[PDB]
Amino acid sequence: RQINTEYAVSLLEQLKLFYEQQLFTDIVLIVEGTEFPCHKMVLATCSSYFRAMFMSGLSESKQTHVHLRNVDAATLQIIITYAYTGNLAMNDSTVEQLYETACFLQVEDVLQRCREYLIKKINAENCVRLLSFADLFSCEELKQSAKRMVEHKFTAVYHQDAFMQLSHDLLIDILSSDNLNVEKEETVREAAMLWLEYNTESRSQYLSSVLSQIRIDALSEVTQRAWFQGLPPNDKSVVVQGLYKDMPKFFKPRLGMTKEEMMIFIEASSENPCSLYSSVCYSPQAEKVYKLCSPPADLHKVGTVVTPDNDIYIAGGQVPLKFRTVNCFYWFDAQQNTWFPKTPMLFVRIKPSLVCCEGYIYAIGGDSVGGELNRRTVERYDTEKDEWTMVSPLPCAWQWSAAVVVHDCIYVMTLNLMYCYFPRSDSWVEMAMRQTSRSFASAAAFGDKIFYIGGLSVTVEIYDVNKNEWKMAANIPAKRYSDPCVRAVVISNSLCVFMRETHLNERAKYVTYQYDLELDRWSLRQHISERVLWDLGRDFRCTVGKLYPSCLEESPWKPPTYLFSTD
Amino acid sequence: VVKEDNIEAVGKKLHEYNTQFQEKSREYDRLYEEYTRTSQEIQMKRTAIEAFNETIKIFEEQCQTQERYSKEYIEKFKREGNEKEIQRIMHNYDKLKSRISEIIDSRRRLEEDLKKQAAEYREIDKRMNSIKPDLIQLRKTRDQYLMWLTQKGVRQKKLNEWLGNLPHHDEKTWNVGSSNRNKAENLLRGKRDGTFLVRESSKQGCYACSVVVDGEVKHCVINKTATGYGFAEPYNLYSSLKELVLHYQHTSLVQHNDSLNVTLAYPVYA
Amino acid sequence: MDEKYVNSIWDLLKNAIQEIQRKNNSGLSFEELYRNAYTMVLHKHGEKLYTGLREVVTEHLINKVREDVLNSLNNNFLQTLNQAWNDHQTAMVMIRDILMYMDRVYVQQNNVENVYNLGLIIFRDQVVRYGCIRDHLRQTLLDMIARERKGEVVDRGAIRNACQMLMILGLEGRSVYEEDFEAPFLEMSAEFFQMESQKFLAENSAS
Repeated sequence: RQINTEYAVSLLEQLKLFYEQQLFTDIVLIVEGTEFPCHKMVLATCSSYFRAMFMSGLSESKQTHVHLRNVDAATLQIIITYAYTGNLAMNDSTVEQLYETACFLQVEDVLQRCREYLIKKINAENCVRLLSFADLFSCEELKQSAKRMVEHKFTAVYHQDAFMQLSHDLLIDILSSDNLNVEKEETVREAAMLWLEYNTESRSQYLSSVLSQIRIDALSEVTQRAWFQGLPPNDKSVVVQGLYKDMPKFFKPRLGMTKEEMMIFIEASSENPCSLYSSVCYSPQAEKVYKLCSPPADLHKVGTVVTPDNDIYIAGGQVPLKFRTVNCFYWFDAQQNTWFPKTPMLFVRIKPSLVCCEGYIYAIGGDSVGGELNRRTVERYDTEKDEWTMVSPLPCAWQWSAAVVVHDCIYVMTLNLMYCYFPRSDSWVEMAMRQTSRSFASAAAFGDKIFYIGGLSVTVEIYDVNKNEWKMAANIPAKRYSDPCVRAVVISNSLCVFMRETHLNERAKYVTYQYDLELDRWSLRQHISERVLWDLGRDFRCTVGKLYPSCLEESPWKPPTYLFSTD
Repeated sequence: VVKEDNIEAVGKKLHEYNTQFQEKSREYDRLYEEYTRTSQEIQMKRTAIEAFNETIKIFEEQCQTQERYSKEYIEKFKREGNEKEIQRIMHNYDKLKSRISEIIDSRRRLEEDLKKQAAEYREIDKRMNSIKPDLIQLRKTRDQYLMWLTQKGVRQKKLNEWLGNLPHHDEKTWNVGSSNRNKAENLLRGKRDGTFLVRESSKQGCYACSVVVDGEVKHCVINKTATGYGFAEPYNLYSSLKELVLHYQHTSLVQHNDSLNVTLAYPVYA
Repeated sequence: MDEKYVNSIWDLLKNAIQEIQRKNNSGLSFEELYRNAYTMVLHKHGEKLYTGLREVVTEHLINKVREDVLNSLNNNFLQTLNQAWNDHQTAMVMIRDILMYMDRVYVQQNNVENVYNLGLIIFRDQVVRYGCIRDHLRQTLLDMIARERKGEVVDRGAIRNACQMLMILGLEGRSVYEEDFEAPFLEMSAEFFQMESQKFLAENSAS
């Protein structure tokens, strides 16, 4: 027999009613002059501190007045409210003091809730402060999470004032970690220098420990610049996935010296019978394909967005009917190959046009047409506030529209029209219309030039941001009697189009072309053979981002050659 | 065929050699995949070892650069009675020598990895040279029984069901998605009357039902009206490519074409 | 913060735990104590506390316990033995309730045992596993079970308390019980059974 539930909640609400009117108050807690009458049993059942203080049988269990020091009145009130109700109202302003008060009373439930809340709230601003907090309060999970976050964005957070006020152990454990996301060791050297010069009178004795952690004789990627680049086409990435691996870890190239620009394919059709909606990436410099554990909840119909800071995000989409649409927002951990969920969206979406503008990620459309004002809604997410904010909705309901960002401005294109959004004005302005009405087209931003390519019949239409005029460039060389499928993506500081063509009675062919903006000509860049590649379908989303092949994943899932030409 | 003529028990031989042959093709392409993975492995390992070599060379260059520093700017860092200032090249020398030692050990580790992978690759590579003659010999015997045993009353479908060890309810069985006229003819090449498939017609937006009628693949374009699909026009109310399309399969209207009484009784991949 | 402040806190904690070991902890306020402790441990001073814990409790033990149970030895040995046992148990439970936060944050770091396991280990080794007390206790237990076998009644409470505290000192099971009491018990029972069988089968029938 299980313990009753309705009687339990009735007893709890009756205890709350008695506490509000101050009945049977046997103990009086005095915190910085403020008095709080309460029951000893409730404080014992909730906090292990009060339980040990009352079960000791000393004067503390006999005296009605107990003076508690180094405890905030608001935090104690919140703890009592949780003890008498069972809900914890946490906020980003008073979460650290609440966790400190909880760790003093050992409120297992409150401790775990505050720990998981702090873990789900590490952004690019509190990381160092939360790391120092976890080190001071000995929280291993929060400490590891904050350390990983610092290693992910060290070059962006080593300027904060919280970094120079760190302890010696924190410095020697951050600098010694090979997960520093830095393109050059000079950044880490200058970080150590500014840390040691922040407070010289107290850190003059730690100069040896500081210099012993910075790799000086590493010479990771400068030695390749000395001899030559002579190798198979862009085989420096091969040296990365070999030299970096076998290394005594003192001269190891840091993780930031390992990131490589790879074409991120998501929702790419997979041969795997179980996960046919998997995601893989291809490195043009390595001519190699790597496996991703991208799906966090085996869903699909989610958009892709890569910030200039090289961050991957997926949102929208729908999970199979246990196809209910959801709001989950997932950020990819490039080091652990695992997506961490974020604050869900306000409105469910299917393949939303996600673009990064002025540090904000905007969700544009990407949903079935329901309601005039209910649809066409646009919402942006705040990377640091962790909240979604509604903005001026779309002027008209469109389908299979694309979105790009140029000069911190938002652009969405449709059949033949075009609207430009300005976050500074929060309004929509109709721009120069296009001469052709097309759908399912792909668009990529390259300088002050917008490239609208697609149509489902390929035509390269160039828009000028400075001139607000559309000019024709060319047609993607391809084949009509077959099956075309293009993906315009900018990589190596050059516009490219990853075209998948399925020919008559032939399998899908993959090849990447390079376009000349000045000469208005498309040049063959590199043929993508199916040695480690396969059919990726047609609904796959593509983007460009830098990832660490070192520890992403290793699975060919495709034998290079299979010619039984023995005859 | 061991001078046998029971036909039935002699066909069991055909199937005995059937499996044996096949086993070979599986191990054959498996050995090919092993060859390819060993090739890329030795390629990725020789690039790593030449990277190791060039790093050792540049480290020896730094070692002689230390001797160059012992004459360039060492005059103002050794005669002053200080040791902390010289640590920028003196404490960077002993650990560089230890680095040389440990990367030499790592190079020896890579060399023993190379020789052990070469051994485990050659122990099966010599096997390829001893199984390919046997494989091609077994192929020749199969081709000898493809002239005599095969012509003693066995069917090609029986051979397939031996080399492998309502269907209209499934869509994929006949549905070949967007196949062309050529593909349909090739899929219904040497098929019986009634074998059919549902491909897409060259006309964009239309489908086609190719079917062997009296030995000839006839590609019958399917129309699409507001009421539904259909071949001619009077009966153009087919809900989808399922219920009412299987309804035509059982009707087999000959009013459409004089040679259309043959019912679609066999999906291409039945 | 200052080292002298931490030293003063540590001396106050020493005086407090020594007063508790004297069984006069009535006039003590724990708030103060837990406070001091937490602080110590959050001041990056985690072990000093541990080692000193060890030290103090250990001293206490040697002095007090030796004197007591040894002077017993000849007399009311098991009585004062279980008396000091339950007294030390109550004292260490109170100390664990005082230093529970250390058991939560510092014990899991250096993989060391908690203060309760540490106290039981040091009481097993320094007090129980000592030379001149081990032989005395095993001889007394063998003598009392021997006279129990031949009709002489003995208070079963003493022997059952001894066996339960011996199996508690194992901290995992009957580890120490097998080597401290079971090993002599099995051989003495075996020789006694051999003697009784020899004296029974010689002048008695099978019926």
